[PDB]
Amino acid sequence: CEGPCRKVCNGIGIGEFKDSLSINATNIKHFKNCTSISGDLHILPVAFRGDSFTHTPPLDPQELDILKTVKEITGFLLIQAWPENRTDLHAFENLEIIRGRTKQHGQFSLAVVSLNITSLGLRSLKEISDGDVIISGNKNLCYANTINWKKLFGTSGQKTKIISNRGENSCKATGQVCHALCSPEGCWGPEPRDCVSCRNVSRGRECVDKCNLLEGEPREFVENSECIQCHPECLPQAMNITCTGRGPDNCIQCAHYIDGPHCVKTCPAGVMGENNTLVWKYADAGHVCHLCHPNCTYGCTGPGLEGCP
Ligand SMILES: *[C@@H]1O[C@H](CO)[C@@H](O[C@@H]2O[C@H](CO)[C@@H](O[C@@H]3O[C@H](CO)[C@@H](O)[C@H](O)[C@@H]3O)[C@H](O)[C@H]2NC(C)=O)[C@H](O)[C@H]1NC(C)=O
Ligand SMILES: *[C@@H]1O[C@H](CO)[C@@H](O)[C@H](O)[C@H]1NC(C)=O
Ligand SMILES: *[C@@H]1O[C@H](CO)[C@@H](O)[C@H](O)[C@H]1NC(C)=O
Repeated sequence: CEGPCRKVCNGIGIGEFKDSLSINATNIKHFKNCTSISGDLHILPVAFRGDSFTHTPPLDPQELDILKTVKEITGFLLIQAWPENRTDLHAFENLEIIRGRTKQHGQFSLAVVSLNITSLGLRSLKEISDGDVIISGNKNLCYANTINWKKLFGTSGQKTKIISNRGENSCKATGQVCHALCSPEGCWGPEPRDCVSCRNVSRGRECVDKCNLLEGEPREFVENSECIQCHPECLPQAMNITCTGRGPDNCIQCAHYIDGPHCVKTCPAGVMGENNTLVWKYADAGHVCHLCHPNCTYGCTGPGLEGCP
């Protein structure tokens, strides 16, 4: 189900969250397993102080991790407070898209103000469909200058206000710069898994120097600059590559047996065929699979009736 299944939850101010100022200790659990937010998210200081007027205890920082399943927010994301023990927004490390159909002050779709974080860490963020971005007053925040926000924007006129964060020179002098394996499009943090996009190729969500084409385990092939694992029936080749693509039909050399174009662990024994009959096969000396005698309804080890005594 592509990780967590698609679960749409209401934003702050709608439905079960009507008349709520902020994500807070009472309502955070109602975002459990949400993947899309129909509305806005607000995270304010009160969330972490507690609020006696609304019978709200202080929010436990660990529970912010409940937001790790959020992939989409259709409105805006406003973060004006964050736990002191958290150097980034890894709660939102899986957020992919902010659509910005509603905007703070009718302007901003992402706003990150007055935090102590040292990086943003929105490592999955790829699109801010509409609305401006504001990142200001984050006195320890680096890396924000490196993003080419145009790669995320999809509307004319979108703009960033990135100001009063840690100084550029200061960030460079303390080594807070994009990893060498990042492309020039910038980064969300110092790690190779924080790149907006890769210099060379990626493996999962990490940027790397090269796929395992001729050495290394497991062997891989390159699919649109991504390292994709080779099928395990493909025998690794000391000289050659091992695959031309995915599946057991794209091996250079099969590892166990050969059923036509398929490399396979064991010759088929009972699979379904084109007919009211099951397909039974056996392996010869050269580990090629061959149909068994038709009268061999429970399989075979060699050709002929002798194969099914
Ligand atoms: C923290 O989150 C909780 C839950 O999301 C918020 O609690 C909600 O607070 C509002 C008032 O602030 C309550 O709304 C009122 O409900 C009554 C009774 O149904 C209704 O007659 C009023 O018209 C109004 O809608 C709501 O019941 C309450 N819900 C729960 C589950 O407690 C809380 O306010 C949030 N606090 C902060 C500081 O963000
Ligand atoms: C999502 O919810 C299911 C139960 O509804 C739970 O088993 C699973 O652990 C949850 N996902 C995470 C990441 O906790
Ligand atoms: C990765 O890309 C950089 C920049 O184009 C290049 O200098 C380097 O040789 C590349 N390495 C590999 C393994 O492709």
